[PDB]
Amino acid sequence: SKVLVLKSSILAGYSQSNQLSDYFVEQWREKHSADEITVRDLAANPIPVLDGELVGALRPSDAPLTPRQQEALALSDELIAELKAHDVIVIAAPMYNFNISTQLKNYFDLVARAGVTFRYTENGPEGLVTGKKAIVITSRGGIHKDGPTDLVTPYLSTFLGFIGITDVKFVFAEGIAYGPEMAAKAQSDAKAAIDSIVSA
Amino acid sequence: SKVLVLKSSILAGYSQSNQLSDYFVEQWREKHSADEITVRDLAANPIPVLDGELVGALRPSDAPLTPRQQEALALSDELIAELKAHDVIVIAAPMYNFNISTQLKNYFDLVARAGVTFRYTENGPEGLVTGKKAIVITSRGGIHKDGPTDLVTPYLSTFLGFIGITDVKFVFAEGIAYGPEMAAKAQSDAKAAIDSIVSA
Ligand SMILES: Cc1cc2nc3c(=O)[nH]c(=O)nc-3n(C[C@H](O)[C@H](O)[C@H](O)COP(=O)(O)O)c2cc1C
Ligand SMILES: Cc1cc2nc3c(=O)[nH]c(=O)nc-3n(C[C@H](O)[C@H](O)[C@H](O)COP(=O)(O)O)c2cc1C
Repeated sequence: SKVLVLKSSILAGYSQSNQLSDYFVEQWREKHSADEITVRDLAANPIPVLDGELVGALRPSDAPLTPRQQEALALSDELIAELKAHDVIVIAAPMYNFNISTQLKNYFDLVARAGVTFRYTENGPEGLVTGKKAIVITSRGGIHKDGPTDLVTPYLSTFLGFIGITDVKFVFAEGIAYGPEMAAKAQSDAKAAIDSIVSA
Repeated sequence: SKVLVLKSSILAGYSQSNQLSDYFVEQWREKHSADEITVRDLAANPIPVLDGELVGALRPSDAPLTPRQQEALALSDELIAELKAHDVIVIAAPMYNFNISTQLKNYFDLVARAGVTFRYTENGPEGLVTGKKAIVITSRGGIHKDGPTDLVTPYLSTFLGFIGITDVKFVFAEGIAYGPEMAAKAQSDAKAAIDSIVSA
């Protein structure tokens, strides 16, 4: 198949989720070497903030668009085509201030578009990005998993399910802020979880 | 007292949460006319995205800061001083793509700072923005309240509680996307909720 890797950390080479994404990539190339892999780093190639002007680019219109709107529309179309073009979608979602990173959020805000990645319907909202497996690699400083301060995990499930990606496996790298021994254990635990997704 | 109003809609004068924030303001001036009121529109006066460079401004250091870091630090300090300087904090939090707006998020990402608005401690993390009443005015297109697709409400409670704002009252303006009759009912329901916060 084709694997999409989205990175969203603001910590570059020091990023725990990026080191895990990279590992994922190495393991996929090893086991499934026909497959092509695309990596988009939403920190190194930043998506603009959704503001009052750019939101108009995302609505179906025959009104003229400002230069920024045109650019934001073309960038929207490129992100969505890329997303639809891949089978396995890997999303690094570090938690910052109990949310995902703004770098990832801006990608979602350009990707969620009525009549393109979802559509309204007699029988509720329906997702149009179909037939995908998503793996979410989520790194955190503290320990949040299965608890009430983990809003990141239910939100990703909600947003991805919305646009049609309902097959999502979460990999967790938690306790990073406790120091290098805990960071190393997180990496080792998370790497075993990846190993079994890849070898399934 | 002193009332802080934060607006975060990208829809300007057409914004439901901004029309409610405005109403809040009129009612507070009416009942408590000694009080001063500050309004910061985080869409009209945008906070920058937290990236790899700006995050360094928010860590206590004696390393030289780049021009952007300096600017982001001064802007951080101005936002936090303002927040600490007010008694009642009103936050318009429209839901976009199951999250708050990026405009609000960027404010939070500059406001959440170790040793300034929170501090670590034997007995867990502890909030340093203390003694505040928060009112959150949250507008949505659909109907989410008390259900599993409402991640916005638990996240605001979590983030605000984290920095010490644990007294939070939510006002809801839902079903906006069903049209002007539902939008008008939402406004009327939300306005009664505000009336009883103000008159308490
Ligand atoms: C701006 C910022 C905010 C953070 N907020 C949280 C937080 O809400 N909860 C948490 O458990 N860790 C928090 N952390 C720690 C990160 O989740 C941890 O460093 C994680 O490894 C980040 O993923 P990454 O290294 O891929 O960037 C924060 C780190 C930064 C830089
Ligand atoms: C970019 C965008 C995304 C939206 N996503 C949601 C959504 O996730 N759920 C929802 O119920 N309504 C959604 N809406 C509808 C808004 O929540 C509704 O229009 C609300 O009134 C916005 O608050 P405001 O008018 O103050 O901007 C969205 C609107 C926009 C423009």
